[PDB]
This record gives sequence, C-alpha cells and structure tokens, in this order.
Amino acid sequence: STKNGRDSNPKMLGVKVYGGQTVTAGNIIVRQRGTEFHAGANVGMGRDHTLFATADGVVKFEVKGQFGRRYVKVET
Amino acid sequence: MKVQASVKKICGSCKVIRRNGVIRVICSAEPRHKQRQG
Amino acid sequence: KTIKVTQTKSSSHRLKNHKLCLQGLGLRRIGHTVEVQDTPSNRGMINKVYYMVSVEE
Amino acid sequence: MLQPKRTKFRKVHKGRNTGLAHRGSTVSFGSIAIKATERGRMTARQIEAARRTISRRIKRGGKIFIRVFPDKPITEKPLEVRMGNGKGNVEYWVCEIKPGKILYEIEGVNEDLAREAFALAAAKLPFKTTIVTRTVM
Amino acid sequence: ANFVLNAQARAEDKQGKGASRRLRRESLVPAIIYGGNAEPVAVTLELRELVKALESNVFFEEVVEIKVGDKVENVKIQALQRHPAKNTPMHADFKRA
Amino acid sequence: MKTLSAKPAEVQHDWFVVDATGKTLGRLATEIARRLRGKHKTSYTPHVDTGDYIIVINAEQVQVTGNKALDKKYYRHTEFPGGLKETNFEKLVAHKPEEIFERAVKGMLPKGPLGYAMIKKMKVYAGSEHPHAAQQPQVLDI
RNA sequence: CCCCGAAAGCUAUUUAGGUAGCGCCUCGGACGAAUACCAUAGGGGGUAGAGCACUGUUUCGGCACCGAUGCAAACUCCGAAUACCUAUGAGUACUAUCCGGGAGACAGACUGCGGGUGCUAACGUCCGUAGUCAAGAGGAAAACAAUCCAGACCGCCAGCUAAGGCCCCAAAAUCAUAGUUAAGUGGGAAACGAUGUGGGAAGGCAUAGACAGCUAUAGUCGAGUCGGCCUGCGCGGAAGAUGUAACGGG
Ligand SMILES: [Zn+2]
Repeated sequence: STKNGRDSNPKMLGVKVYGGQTVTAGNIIVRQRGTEFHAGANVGMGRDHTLFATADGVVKFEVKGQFGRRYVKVET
Repeated sequence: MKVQASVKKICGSCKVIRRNGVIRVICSAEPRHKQRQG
Repeated sequence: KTIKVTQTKSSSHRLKNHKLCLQGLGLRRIGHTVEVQDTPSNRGMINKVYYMVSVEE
Repeated sequence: MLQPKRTKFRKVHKGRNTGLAHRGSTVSFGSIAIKATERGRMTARQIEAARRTISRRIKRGGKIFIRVFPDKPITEKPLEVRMGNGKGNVEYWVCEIKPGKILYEIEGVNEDLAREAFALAAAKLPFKTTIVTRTVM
Repeated sequence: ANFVLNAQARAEDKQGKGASRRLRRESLVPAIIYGGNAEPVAVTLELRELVKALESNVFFEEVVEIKVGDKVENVKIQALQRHPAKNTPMHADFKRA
Repeated sequence: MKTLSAKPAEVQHDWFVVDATGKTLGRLATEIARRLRGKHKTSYTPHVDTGDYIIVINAEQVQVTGNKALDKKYYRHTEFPGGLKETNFEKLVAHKPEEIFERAVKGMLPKGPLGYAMIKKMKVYAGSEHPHAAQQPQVLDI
C-alpha cells in the first residue's frame, strides 16, 4: 500500500490581460501567488497580490528600476 | 575438431582457409588446433 | 498581379487549418483551378498548403 | 560497486536517451582513452568488471581514470506481483551512455599494452567502443 | 608558405544548416576567417587537405596561407569542431595574423 | 452488344514444334503458356480456348542457372501421415523429363476446367522424335 | 422516399453497466459580418536544448577552500520552435451570437508524436495531441475494422490519373543507359569471427634489384609487394513438433 495519492485543486493563476489590450477600471490583470509583477501607474494591488486597473487605458509591461523588477501599468 | 562461432589462428603453424563456403583452420604441428566455423 | 492555383491532392485527412486555407483560397476539389490576387495574405495560405497545390506563377 | 553516498530522492522517472555527448568527449586526464560509439546503459557491475580487467592486464603500472558514475536508480517488481499497487524497489544503479562518451583513460603506459588492455575490457561491455589519443585540438 | 590551403567562397545561399550538411555530404568543410580591421569571410575547405594538415604538429603554431583564387590570407588556426563520435573535423576558425 | 466473343465452333488450332536444347526453363515456359492460352490472337476471349498445339522435343536438354540443378526441390505428399516425398531437378530430369514441363506450365495456366483443357494441348517428348507427323507441325523458334 | 447528423467527455451521486446539469446533434424564431482562415503589429512565459550562478550529487590533484571534470522530474546564471491573447487589413465562405421545441450519449478501439507505470514486455494500463474506425463503400498491402490512396445521387461496352505496378496465373516495358550481388542474398534474427568481392584517402620497401620459395645475412630469379584506416553488397553465428510452409504461386 502506498503512502502517496494526494493533491490539491487547481487555482487558475496567470496573466489575464496582455500588452496592447484596452481595459476598464476594476479589470483584473494578473493573478499571482507572489509578487512576480509589480504595480505601476494606474494599477493597484490587492491583499493576495492581485493586480488590477484603476483607470481606463491600455496595458503595458516593462522592466524598470534598480532591482530589475517587472512592472505593469495602464496608459490613459 | 573444434566447432565454434569464432575461429582464430593459435600458433605460427595454423592456416586459415575456405572450403565450399566454410572457414576452417588447419595446423601443421598439433592436430588439436583444427577448427571449423559453425 | 494574379496567379493560378490548382488542387492536386485530397484534403479529406488534412489538418483543420489546412482545410480552412484551401476553403479560403476557394479550391473545392481535386483538379479545381482558381485565379487569385498576388498579395502576401493569399501567399501565406498558399505556402501553408504548398504540398497539395500547384502554382502557375 | 559505485553508488552515491546519499540521494535527494529514491525513485526517478524512466526518461529517454537521446542526443550526442558533446561534453565529456575529450581526453583530459591521461594520454589514451576508450569511448563509446553507440548509446546504451552501463551498470556498476559492468564498470567494476571492466576496471578489474584493465588493472589486472596493465599490472598497476600506470593510473586508470574512470569517467562514468552510476547515479541513476532502477526499480523492479518483486516477481509474481500484479500490475499496480505502487512503484517497485531499487535494485541497481546505472549510467546513461550517449555516443562519444569517454569511459576509461590510462596514464603512463605504452600504447601497445594500453590497447591490449582496452581490447580485453571491450569484451565486457554491452555497446561498441573505439580508442582515441590526446591531440592539441 | 609551407602550409597552403586552397579554398572557395562560401556564399549566403551556401550558409545555414541544410547547406552545411550538403557541403559535408560532398566532403567539404566550412570555415570562417576573422581578425583585425576586416570583416569576417566565410570559406570552404577540402576534407583531405585539412586532415593532412592537422596530422602535422607545426600546423597549430605556424602562420598558414589560405588561397581563394587571387585573394590570399595569412592566418593561424584558432578553433576546430569535431564530430563527437567519429572525430571528423566539422568546422574551422581562422584568426588573421 | 457490339463486342463479340469467339465461337468455339469457329476456332482453329494450329500445330507448332519447339526444340528445348539449351533453353532456360521458365523463360520457355512463359511463352509456351502464352501460346497455349491464345494471348497472341486478336480473337482472344477469356472464357474460350483459342490457343495452339505445342509439341516439345529434346525435353531433357533444358537448363537452369545458378545452383538450381542440385538445389531446386520437388515435393509431393501421399496423404498418409509422414508421407512427404522429395526429389531434385537433376534426378527428375533424368527420370521423367515431361513432369518438369508439366509442373512449370501448370503453374502458369489458370486453375479450372478451362485450364485443364488448355494443358491437354502440350505434348512433351524426351528424344528428338515425335509421333505427330500426320498433323504437319510447323517449326516455331521461341 | 427526401434533408441534416452525434457521443463514449467534465462535475456530482450507497455512484461506478443507472441518473442529473454542462459539452457535442436537430428544428423554429430573431439578427447579418459582430466569425473563421492568412499577413502585419503588440504581448507574457520557463518546456526542448543547454549550463553549474543556487540546492544536491561525481572523479582526479593542491592546500571547507583553489585548478581541472561529469550529472538532475520535484536544480536554474540562460533559453527557442510551436501554441495562446489582442488590434488592423485583402480575398474566400451561410460564419458568429441570442431566444425557444425535441433528443441521443456519459463500455470506446487502433496508429503516429510527447510522457507516467510495466521489463524502453504485451493486440498491457493511464494521460495530452492529431488521423481513421465506430457511423464509410471503392483501389493497394495474398487473405487482413483502426495502415496508404480516396469520400459512393442514378445510368453508359467513353477518356485522364492517385497509391501501387508493367515475365505467366492477372491489365500494362522480357523498355533504355550505367554499375553491384553468386548468397535464391532478394524472400526472418544479435554480440562476435573471417586473404569473399567493389570503391576511396594515406603510409613502408623496391631494377645499387623488393615478397615468397630454395642453397650456407650472400646467392640463382625479374616487379611489384607489404600492413593498416573509411565505405557498398555479400558469408558463418541459425534447433520443433500434421505437409513443402520465413517471395501468394509458377
Ligand atoms: Zn596450431
């Protein structure tokens, strides 16, 4: 008899809106367990590290800063 | 006569010959070196 | 400015996008020949199914 | 019987053996070496047998470098057991061999004796081999 | 002077994976020549000539001459690629000297 | 109904004689089977026999290539248990030359009543003489 | 008689050969480019490969460190091709979407590719992805659901082709030009063994005379000879039970 045989339910993480798409305020952009992407301009962060848009515009990804962090922002 | 898959010269008096599509070894000195591939 | 495409093999067992490329060029059966505009958009469909069409350029 | 002192995991997936050996295909430690020409598996007992043959033939007059280590465990079912009910038990350890991999190197002997020892050793291995010597590049 | 290799130009339609495989099937060897003040030059060499040259030891430390028709280059061997299992040379690099 | 079949009452069979000295067995047999079946006539009909009569002389002088004289085997089975009989070409040609030609041509003719009727038109003789002078055969060189 | 045409999946179930919701079929209504194929533009990745910068593991030296050297589904300093999302656009096509009536189905199979398990066993078992069968006839593979070619409205004693073929059974070349094989290899099988033959790149000795044989290195003779490497096609290794029976036959 094996001592294995368990696993957890899926969580459906990942990027929901890619670069170049238009969003409205409140749209969820990234679902993530940790902070792989950071919040840029017009982007807010939830209590579970979810990134969402706070204004209408176009999504844009970039790499910025002295630590080389990945940022996502919304251009109005 | 030795019958084996591998046949080789043993001493300087062994000769490798071919008869009717069969490879044989015949020795001038000692009869016990006689071989036939098979 | 226009090119002629002829279907030379069957399309029954091919991939779905290959069948759709044939339908988007307008070929309907073996031996059918059509005349289409010479544009990159048409050339892409032709190049995807190169192995079962013949082009009179 | 070479085998790792400890391992992070006990059982590993089968995998597939593909490709060539671009790494580990150059004579580095000695002057003459034997290398594989086709792919396969090499067991610890085979490694030990070939090493014993080479050492016995050359009479420990030089130094032998072994460049293969069996870090992969292989399992088997206890026999008369049906399918299912978990993975088997570790029985032996192997090394995966790709074409071009060097198995043994010899330092400090004459080429005739090294070649005769390598010919003695090659009869114990389950794949074809060949002899190479060091070169500038 | 002492070491001379006859070569022919290797063009863009002769560069690539399939082209190189066809060249080696025809028993030829691709080579590249780079060095100070000039752009790289791609050439093709004879397998037998390359093997004969590599057999000698002075080839790796002496200036060699590569002749493509009228164009002549003086170079040193820099890098060599061999097949992992058959030891056949597969590609050569030459640094201008 | 514009394509017509040959009528058996209107078929003419002609007599030819062939000498087998120095000929290859199978390459002679194919031509013999062709002319027995009637494939050389413009009135050929699949269900009608239209072929010719072929007399074969010097039957023991036929040849085979390679080592087939000693290595080609002929089998038969008496239907009793263990009753497989075996011979080879060089003994069979000395003993019964006509059965070699019978086997070779029978293997190339159709298997049925029409084939049985067709093979009746081949006459094989070991020597250089045949008893069919009354039919006035013509020399055929195939 | 005419038209269209599935599924053997997901989730739950005292549920597992039953059933229910969703997915897949059909009919009616609304509404037309909002749809798809392809091109161009924008975008995130951590797989194949690779590597040792972390975590482990490995060999040999020097003094845990230093120099070389390997390995990894649960290692990563790196990192594709494809797939996937969005926008614009030519051409082709009854496409997409919404609201209602009626269902069936929830036992799948094989083949290729990427894998777990098993012995890199099984016409084995469990997933992902595509094709065929299921529900599909015709030609080829001797016969042969699942392979190759190809999608049958009806009739014709007309023509051109696909896969596969052109000596006879049995339709079409005993066709043409160069080579190889002697094993009926073709038309079953390995490590290994061998002056079998064809081709290629080098090397050693040699008409102040080379190899073999012979006379006690010299000597009679009169041109090649010697030993390896790469490669094409062959040989042995090769033993079973009713009947040749491992080209369909000749
Ligand atoms: Zn002897």
